[PDB]
Amino acid sequence: KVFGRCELAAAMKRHGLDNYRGYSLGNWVCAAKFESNFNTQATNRNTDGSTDYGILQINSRWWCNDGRTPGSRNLCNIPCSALLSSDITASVNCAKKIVSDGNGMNAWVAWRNRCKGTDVQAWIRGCRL
Ligand SMILES: [Cl-]
Ligand SMILES: [Cl-]
Ligand SMILES: [Cl-]
Ligand SMILES: [Cl-]
Ligand SMILES: [Cl-]
Ligand SMILES: [Cl-]
Ligand SMILES: [Cl-]
Ligand SMILES: [Cl-]
Ligand code: NA
Repeated sequence: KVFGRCELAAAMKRHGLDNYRGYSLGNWVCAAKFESNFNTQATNRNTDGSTDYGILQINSRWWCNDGRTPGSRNLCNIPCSALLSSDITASVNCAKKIVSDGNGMNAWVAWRNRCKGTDVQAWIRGCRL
């Protein structure tokens, strides 16, 4: 599923991500925009052989099991496939563990490089929320 901007904002809110660990909804929308262009089915191989999965590009190195990332962890206790679903529940539950891990949203390198410090409220502007 390719989400629309306000549509994703509303799903993120429904799943309790808005201001989770202090990060406003526009931060989450911005991270999703630049991680996956809002496409739940996005996947991207890393040079180290891990893979990033879903709307928030969650990495098999730590967070999910794909069976092909030697020595990796599965801290969200889920198959990486569960992160590609049209329903964002698994992605949201895992992102909550990620953003609690110590470095906040800096875990998402595109959030750090493209969202952090910017006018993130633009991302939810005009949305019936
Ligand atoms: Cl957009
Ligand atoms: Cl915001
Ligand atoms: Cl593995
Ligand atoms: Cl493979
Ligand atoms: Cl584990
Ligand atoms: Cl699994
Ligand atoms: Cl959803
Ligand atoms: Cl923080
Ligand atoms: Na893993």
